[PDB]
Amino acid sequence: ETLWDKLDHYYRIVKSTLLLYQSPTTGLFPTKTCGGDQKAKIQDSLYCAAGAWALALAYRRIDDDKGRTHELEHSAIKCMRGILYCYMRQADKVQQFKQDPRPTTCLHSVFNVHTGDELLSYEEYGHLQINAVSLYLLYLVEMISSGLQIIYNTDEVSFIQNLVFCVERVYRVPDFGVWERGSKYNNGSTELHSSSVGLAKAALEAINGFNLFGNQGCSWSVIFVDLDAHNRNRQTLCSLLPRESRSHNTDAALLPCISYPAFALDDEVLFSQTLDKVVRKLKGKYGFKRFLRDGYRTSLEDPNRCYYKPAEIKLFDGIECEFPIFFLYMMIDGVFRGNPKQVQEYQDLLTPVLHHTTEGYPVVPKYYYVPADFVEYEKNNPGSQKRFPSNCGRDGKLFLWGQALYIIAKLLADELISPKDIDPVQRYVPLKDQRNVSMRFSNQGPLENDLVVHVALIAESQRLQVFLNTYGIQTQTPQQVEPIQIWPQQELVKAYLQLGINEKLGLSGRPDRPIGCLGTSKIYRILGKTVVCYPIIFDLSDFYMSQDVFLLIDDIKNALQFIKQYWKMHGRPLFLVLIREDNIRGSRFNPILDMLAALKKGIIGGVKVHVDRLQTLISGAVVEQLDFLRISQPDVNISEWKDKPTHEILQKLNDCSCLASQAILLGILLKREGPNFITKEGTVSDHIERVYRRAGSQKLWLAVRYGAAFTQKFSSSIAPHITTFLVHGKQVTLGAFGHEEEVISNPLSPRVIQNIIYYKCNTHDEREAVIQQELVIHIGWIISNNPELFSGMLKIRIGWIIHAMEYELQIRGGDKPALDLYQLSPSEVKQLLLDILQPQQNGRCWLNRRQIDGSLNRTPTGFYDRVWQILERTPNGIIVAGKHLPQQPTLSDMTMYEMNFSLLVEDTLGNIDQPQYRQIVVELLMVVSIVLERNPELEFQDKVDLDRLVKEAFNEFQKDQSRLKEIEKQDDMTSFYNTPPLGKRGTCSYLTKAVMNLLLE
Amino acid sequence: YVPLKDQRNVSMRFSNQGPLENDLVVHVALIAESQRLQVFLNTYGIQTQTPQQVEPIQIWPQQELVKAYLQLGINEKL
Amino acid sequence: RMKLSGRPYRHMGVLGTSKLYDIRKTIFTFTPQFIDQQQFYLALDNKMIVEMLRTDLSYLCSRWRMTGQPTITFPISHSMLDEDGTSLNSSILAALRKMQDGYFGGARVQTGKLSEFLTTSCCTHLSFMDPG
Repeated sequence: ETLWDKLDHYYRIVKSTLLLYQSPTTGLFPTKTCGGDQKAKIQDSLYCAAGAWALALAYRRIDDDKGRTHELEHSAIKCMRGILYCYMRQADKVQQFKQDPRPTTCLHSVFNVHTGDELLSYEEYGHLQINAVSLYLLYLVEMISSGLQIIYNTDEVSFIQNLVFCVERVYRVPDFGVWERGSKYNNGSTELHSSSVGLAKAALEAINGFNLFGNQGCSWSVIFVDLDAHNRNRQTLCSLLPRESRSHNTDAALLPCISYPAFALDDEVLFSQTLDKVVRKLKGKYGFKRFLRDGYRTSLEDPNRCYYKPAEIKLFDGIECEFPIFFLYMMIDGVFRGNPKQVQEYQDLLTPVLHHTTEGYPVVPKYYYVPADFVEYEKNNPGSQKRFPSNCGRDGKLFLWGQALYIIAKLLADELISPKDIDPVQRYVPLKDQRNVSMRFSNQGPLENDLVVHVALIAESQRLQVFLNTYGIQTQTPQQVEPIQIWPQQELVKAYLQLGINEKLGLSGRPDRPIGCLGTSKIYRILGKTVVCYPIIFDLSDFYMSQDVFLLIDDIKNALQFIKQYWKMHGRPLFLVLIREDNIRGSRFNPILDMLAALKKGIIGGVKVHVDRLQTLISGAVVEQLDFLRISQPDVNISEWKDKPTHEILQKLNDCSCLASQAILLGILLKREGPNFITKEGTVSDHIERVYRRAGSQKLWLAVRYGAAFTQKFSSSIAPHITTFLVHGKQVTLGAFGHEEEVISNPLSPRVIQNIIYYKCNTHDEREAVIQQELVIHIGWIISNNPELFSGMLKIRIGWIIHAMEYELQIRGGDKPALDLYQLSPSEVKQLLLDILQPQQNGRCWLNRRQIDGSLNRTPTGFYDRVWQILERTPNGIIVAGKHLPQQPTLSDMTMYEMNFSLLVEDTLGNIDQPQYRQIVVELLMVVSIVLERNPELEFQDKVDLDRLVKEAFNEFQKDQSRLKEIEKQDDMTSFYNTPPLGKRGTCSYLTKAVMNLLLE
Repeated sequence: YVPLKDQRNVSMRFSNQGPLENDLVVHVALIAESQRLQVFLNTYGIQTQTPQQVEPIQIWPQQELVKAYLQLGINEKL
Repeated sequence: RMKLSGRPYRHMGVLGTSKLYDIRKTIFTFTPQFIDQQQFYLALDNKMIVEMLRTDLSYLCSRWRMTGQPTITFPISHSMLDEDGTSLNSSILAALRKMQDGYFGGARVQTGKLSEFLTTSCCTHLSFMDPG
């Protein structure tokens, strides 16, 4: 038998199965093959189109094809044109989502197949889904690279640009998930999904630098991509990759993101452990289940409640439906990995479960269910009984996605084509070819990092240049660099805002956002003129920490490390450094000399650097082209001077020279009169700005902080810090110690956060806002470079941190009065923060250690699992400080490693007012857990009162000191906080005594 | 050097149909000389086209390409 | 699927029955419509039969804008014999003699057998009656 018979058999199978139900009016396949359903999904039709394209490519190898490739290629083109038309039908939603990403403004995903219109409201679907758009982009660039023509005019290029801009911001907004259910509770909440972000990263990488028109194209067929978004997506993947979601330990939806459709996980060993884990935890006799504890269309499920009631998931386990389609995906992965053993085993497993039509055509049903007779028998013996096939397994109903995957897998298994043909864009590469790829790996090899970064020295003033030359430091003032131009960072953002504008539809282009250091490290050509920019760290900043040489040195070192470790483009990066004559400011001129000498030496903390003139570096280097533009103490107190008349305050402002008094008078004037009042030095706002700039020049930290509180300004980096804290797994609370506090659990827009923090600031204090700004930026930087230092942290509270800081500083002061925190330099606050954040050692009073540990809300490693195993062996429950933790709801709702229990236990633990009391309580809990796990014979007879136990230990140690040191009964238990846990007579022994006494009774 | 699995679509060495295959399809064009001959052939059902109906295209003998190739590769200094 | 009923039934002209046809590797020939006695009785007259042959030959020889030579089949029926049924009518024999010698009505008519005409005659290949 020649190839003709097999190809004709595949053609008849496709005609009788896939293309039979195609809608000619739109080219979109429906979700149901019977009943005249008007609902259509995006994934199934796209997969069918991909399978048809694969079959056409397979049949292309015959010159006497009789035009059979023709109908398949044109069907793919018609489907893609229809889906593109349906996407472009909705235009207002895209613009709304580009500015304010919300479920209300999300792009609709389901619409009528007869006329391409919406049939169902967004209150019953959600409609928010990004994986479909990313997969559509990946496939469209796939077939464009193949040789197919889908785009005609320049308008679709602009639409693709807008779609890329919209999908760039997917790493923050939570999604409803591939299964539409999101959280396993199915209550109406959205959680982050690793598969969606992985697909987005793959599409963003693939779309970069590609000609959309195919064979012909000069200057209007390219796509521009920002590297910062790709870097952030990769970071989010690497952080969230081990666990698909916070509420889901493992799901079966991870395979397509880590298989042929994506090929996104280039880590081999972590890939192997993920594959082993998913196979071990999700293997079934009839295939792969979606994930654990899943009551999807099962026997007990009823069509009367969209949202599942709590504790129903516990009853829903053990009767999970079965999907054999994933055997085909594992078959695909095995065949691309060249492992015929997996191919044969999975084919043998698939052979009996497959069904036949009247003519014997293969059938792959959707899901498998157990009859009502084996509802309880199946629970005792997993898989003992036999399930039953679904409705779409006999006749009249099909699952077109299933037969599409089956036919593509059979086509690959029969060796009728090659993996290269189906992947012209080489998404998957072997280990021996991973040497000189773009956006993925460096030329030095995967397990190597020896990049050399180019740095250019440019002066600012001729006097500074000659002064540096007198000491041997060589630098060039900008006036001899006439052919080259140096521009700030706002030129590039305005230029990027210029592009992507269309008049017919209404288009705002790229949003005005700051550009990262990687983007500015490149060289630009505008109107034929070379443009080079320096990182945003050198430009003038109204803030105050930019006046400290140590902070700038640390920041530039961090930037150099970041450039070294996240650079993969062809060619050495370009770095520009500028030195101002105001930086020297007398005696401060030594550290900059040392840094320049070290830079000249060649190595900066293990990083190789090169220095030379700008003209040689710019010559012989690739310059990227932007051609779109051508086509297109105080003596004044608040209380005493509050009631003074306006003229008296104005005269006092006139005749006073103290900065603090001037600032407080300006504050009183703005609070009483308003910002629009006119003073002797212009408007109130102008005078405030002038005095703030003068204070910044004079480096009065209290004055600059108070002026900053006046200026109503904020840093443009809080959102990355909050989102990286959220994706790490920690929680952030903004507020003041001893006052109201706001808890953040999901990413929020900067406007809401700024509003809430500034209303709180107006309520309680004056100069705090800049203080929490400094603490949060420092904490984010430390967690970025030293992540293990914050180990054991769950809820971070800036107010408690700064209170502990002030307490430690007061202890250090001793006899001398405690130095005010508002007057501390940035270097001093950084050093003190690093000191207090240290793991701490002995020598100091153990009470202070307890206080600082409790203020940070420190928890021991493995505390949560110990609490869980305690409650499992606690028939009654645990009651601490008036809060109750009933065992039944938490056992029937929760499981071992899920985060909701950790949140609940932290909530019930956080009611303790005294932090060292909380630490004593957690130590007691750990001791109880250890002693109970060491001996299973002894069990609790009733609920335990931890307050009673700590009071008993209090009395016992009071008696012991009375016997030993002849100390009378003293109120308060502070001497215990002084007493170390371990030693001759520690707290742990007394905790063990109390536990032994409780168990004996 | 290419492996045995890669010799599928190489130029000047192997055909697109595979090494151990020969099923090439060649194209032919029918062009007449005179109107009388073409009408006589059409009377018997034979389809052929007169040279005056292919005005955008031109038909030239073999010596034209010979003289064109002779024109190439001329240098005055050497 | 699209609720299309195809071409509706219509009377077929003489221009279409002249050319040969191919249906599943078979040759078919269709007689002209005016020798149909099951529709109307005007075809029961030999003189009228002669006049329709003459006008139809004239019309066929007039335009003939399609390639190849025509082909007309003229079966002789039992109704075109005499009353005794032992000889054809005088009009039919005379018409046959006129269509011999290559001049009848206003056109040149050449006689022969289907064996010679098959090599020089237009053939139309039909594909939509092939099994699905």
